[PDB]
Amino acid sequence: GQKVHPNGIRLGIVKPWNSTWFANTKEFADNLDSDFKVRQYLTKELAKASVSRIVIERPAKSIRVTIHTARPGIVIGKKGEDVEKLRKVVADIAGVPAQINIAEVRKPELDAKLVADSITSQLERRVMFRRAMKRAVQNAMRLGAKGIKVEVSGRLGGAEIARTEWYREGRVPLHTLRADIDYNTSEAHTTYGVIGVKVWIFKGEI
Amino acid sequence: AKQSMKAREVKRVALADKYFAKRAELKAIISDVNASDEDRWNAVLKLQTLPRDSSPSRQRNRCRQTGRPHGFLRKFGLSRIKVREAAMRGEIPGLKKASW
Amino acid sequence: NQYYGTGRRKSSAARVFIKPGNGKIVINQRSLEQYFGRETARMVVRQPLELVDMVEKLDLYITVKGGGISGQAGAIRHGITRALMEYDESLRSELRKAGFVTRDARQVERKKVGLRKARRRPQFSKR
Amino acid sequence: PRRRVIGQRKILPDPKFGSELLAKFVNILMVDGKKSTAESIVYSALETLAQRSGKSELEAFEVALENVRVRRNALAMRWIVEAARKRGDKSMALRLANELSDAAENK
Amino acid sequence: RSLKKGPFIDLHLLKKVEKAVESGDKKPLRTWSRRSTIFPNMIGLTIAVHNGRQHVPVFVTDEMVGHKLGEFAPTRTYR
Amino acid sequence: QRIRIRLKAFDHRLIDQATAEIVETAKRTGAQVRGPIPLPTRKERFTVLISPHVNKDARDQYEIRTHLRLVDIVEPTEKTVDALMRLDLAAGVDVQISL
RNA sequence: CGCGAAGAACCUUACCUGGUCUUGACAUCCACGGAAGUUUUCAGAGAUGAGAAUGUGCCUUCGGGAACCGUGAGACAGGUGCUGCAUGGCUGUCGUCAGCUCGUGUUGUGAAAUGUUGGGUUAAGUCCCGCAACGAGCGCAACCCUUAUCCUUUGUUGCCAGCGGUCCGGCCGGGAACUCAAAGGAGACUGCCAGUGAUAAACUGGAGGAAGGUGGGGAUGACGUCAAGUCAUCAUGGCCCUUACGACCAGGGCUACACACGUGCUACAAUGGCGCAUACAAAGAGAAGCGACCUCGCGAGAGCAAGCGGACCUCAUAAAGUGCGUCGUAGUCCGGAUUGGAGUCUGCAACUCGACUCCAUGAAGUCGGAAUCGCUAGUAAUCGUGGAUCAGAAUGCCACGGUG
Ligand SMILES: [Mg+2]
Ligand SMILES: [Mg+2]
Ligand SMILES: [Mg+2]
Ligand SMILES: [Mg+2]
Ligand SMILES: [Mg+2]
Ligand SMILES: [Mg+2]
Ligand SMILES: [Mg+2]
Ligand SMILES: [Mg+2]
Ligand SMILES: [Mg+2]
Repeated sequence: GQKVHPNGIRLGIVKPWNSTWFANTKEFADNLDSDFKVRQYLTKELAKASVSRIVIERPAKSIRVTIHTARPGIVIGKKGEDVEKLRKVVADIAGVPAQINIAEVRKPELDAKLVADSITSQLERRVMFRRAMKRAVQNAMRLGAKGIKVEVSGRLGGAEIARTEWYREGRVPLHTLRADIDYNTSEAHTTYGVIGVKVWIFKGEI
Repeated sequence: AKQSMKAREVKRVALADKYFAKRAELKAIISDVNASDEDRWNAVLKLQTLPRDSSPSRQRNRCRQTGRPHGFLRKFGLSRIKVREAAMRGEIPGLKKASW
Repeated sequence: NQYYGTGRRKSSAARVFIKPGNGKIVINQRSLEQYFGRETARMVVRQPLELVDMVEKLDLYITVKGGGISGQAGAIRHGITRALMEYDESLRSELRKAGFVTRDARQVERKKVGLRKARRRPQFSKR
Repeated sequence: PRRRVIGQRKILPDPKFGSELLAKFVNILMVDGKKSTAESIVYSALETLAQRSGKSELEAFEVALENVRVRRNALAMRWIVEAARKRGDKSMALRLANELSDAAENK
Repeated sequence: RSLKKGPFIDLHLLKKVEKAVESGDKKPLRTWSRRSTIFPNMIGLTIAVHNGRQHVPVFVTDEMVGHKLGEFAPTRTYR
Repeated sequence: QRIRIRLKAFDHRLIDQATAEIVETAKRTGAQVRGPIPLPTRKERFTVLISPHVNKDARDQYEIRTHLRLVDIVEPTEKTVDALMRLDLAAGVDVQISL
């Protein structure tokens, strides 16, 4: 069956938006295209820095970007050198002067993107999909998750026929609107096609 | 769309602010003036020698991310599918699936 | 002494101002016969003042915005009944029996995706 | 209807005469939700039936109703309206008045 | 159809008329302007009107003034 | 004279927090304010396709809600102006001042 | 099969003809020459082949760097070309149908069964008894949003009861009551009563209440099924072309026409047609924009020219309906097709192929075979309005109310 996107359906009810900047009809189109350029640049430059969530908010004549990552030391660098090279080029893209804020992700196994990116990297390293699913589940439940399930689909292990398989531990309600559900999607680009990774993480209610 | 097709759209906009922004704006007014030059304004003939690709009627509003000429929205500047992928990841502020 | 009661419908909204003693009806600075073109709309506001007898006994000063022929007429009929409950407070047993105090909340059903109307589906082929 | 056994709606009666049965009669002739033009035809048809075709307007409709007999009253009123449309007279008020005249004299 | 403030004609075809009046009539003139309005200074000339793949010569007649050159060239072959 | 502040934002629970910070500051410094008024929400509604191909009937139903708040200040007291003009407010709130 | 395409006059456009280009229309790397840019110039359907004027910003351990133009070498670029029987993601469908499973115990050599066979009762695997099963999870339901009653907070651009003011306009003093506007909260939970039912769940009836038996509507669509749809949204394995399957431009085609099929609009009319008078909406849109008032034209519109980034101003006079008069059952004062003539507006440009107005013409059609579809209530039917797409181009689609 077809599933609705669980993170987008819960925006504003129990999940805050990843962008909260306001603008009227005049500058909304230019700034939204400016958001796509900065999210693509911070993902490409910091792909090995485990960046999972980018918060973009805009004051009246400025912009500050909050980078949620589990490894701040690559993002900070030696005394802010890596931050300084990023703050100068975001202001070139956005036009207004910019600022780089860094929020530390305490547990990467509870954030849905870094669980999906870890399985994305291991399937390229010839780690088995039975093992790759099993490590991310057990590491999340021991850190205080009430439930987690992960799904992979399409050419598992280089087989010709695409197959679907999902494992579940705990309790993950998809139809409860109070359910804190963290969901994001990552694709495993291997030599034998694309492997989709879906991660559902339940963090409690209300 | 194709990379050559988006290169055509940049070529039209760069000529649109070049030629038809201020020069054809004057030529549209003088041909419309009822008070003076009722017979021999000849502004239409000078518009003929201008290049065609400066026209706002020839340009096509397309997605800034992929280049799809279908499903454009002036609110987002994107195609209908790419609006969804930014909405579900929370990249568009305040945008959510609605019920009424 | 003013006695007030709010009545409404789908997109209407009516106020009711009661003053003791006349047979005067002033709706939007117009008369009862002048504003209401339909004879049925003239009588549906007389229906709550049937069990309770009015001849020349109370003023009503009413205005209404939005709605249509029976939307404005349904708004006034709801508005009079709350004014009589404000006026006497013992009349409720007759007004619950008539059913005029119940606000008709049947709003319009939304136009659905995939269908040209709320329930009307585009025409279907067997095979 | 297989499981959902419910009743049928009770509409408000005729504001002119206080007749519940005449309120169901004007809804059959009403097309495109035009209540204002439907009841004006029915009132003018009965006034032709009352003044020139026999007194007791409320009873004169009942004698025309009795010969063509909830559902028994529903099919009787529907047969009067549908047969009135396929006549040779000029207006709908003139056609339905002659149908109630024929139904009163069972022909 | 078109507004009365100026009948439209292309600039390149208008130049082809002016040299044809002074230097006399020539071989049929190949052009692509199917949208030009026929003026009375063109009567007598033969203009080859492009119709998609070839050029069809049209001998201009007196009553052709006001019409378009595209109204004399079928763009498709029917069988 | 009269100064007024138009407050507009996407989130309803976030616009009233920045609204309350301005009015409470204005009442503290001795200004005359006739409260905040709720102006009607201009909510846009967007219906676009979810599929790139046939099965036309499946669509998404989006909205953008734009709330509006107006605070009217009667007297231009210098202590009122110097406090309110450089406040630290939420990033998702746009301010419009009429002096 | 009004599907992708939310909108093919050029563009779009992937097609064809014809004219052209070859590190290329476009991106990264180096070197040299030109600051870039500006302004114009002659041929060509155009892509472009050749000239005039001008700046020279920035630091120059003077090597110039850097934007952009020009030239050149190769690495490379480019493809909407092949494959949805190499794939991701997403969607339809059964179906908002009530199913789908685990943990332990128990039964059987066993695959498994029980649970989750039965007795009831519900929209429901909904719930309660019964029972070697006891529990849990994914579904359903609930929580969310919106609407229906009341309260609190706040009165401008919104509102006008008691008041003063009349040029009869909330328009101006004012009033903060009320309508409306939106932030929070109360309120419905079989809660109470009666009866039925094994004292159960549940049902029936009644009261209270704005709302009563999941109040109305939406969001919310399980495991799976159809190798269903998508290499032409995008992402992507592999293959193929490369002075060509690429790229530029002009015109044409996508709108053809002996036919067939599906999907719509307007009709065949007196529940109507036309003329005059006239009343009542909700929801949105607006700055390279909506564009009032005034003036002109029969009109489409045009001129002049405010207000308004907007509860202010504009689109914007809602239409059905109501009142009077007329036509009197007919191919008609029905219905408007088609065609001619004369024009408006959009845009380099309305021939192929735009919209609209005016004059004139007035096809078929007088309720439609077999067959077949929608819908149980503010629904069907019908009336108009608005929006997205859009320079312009809605009988389609998305919303919104009126009557019902
Ligand atoms: Mg691509
Ligand atoms: Mg276009
Ligand atoms: Mg084309
Ligand atoms: Mg259950
Ligand atoms: Mg539910
Ligand atoms: Mg498949
Ligand atoms: Mg197939
Ligand atoms: Mg006619
Ligand atoms: Mg039903």
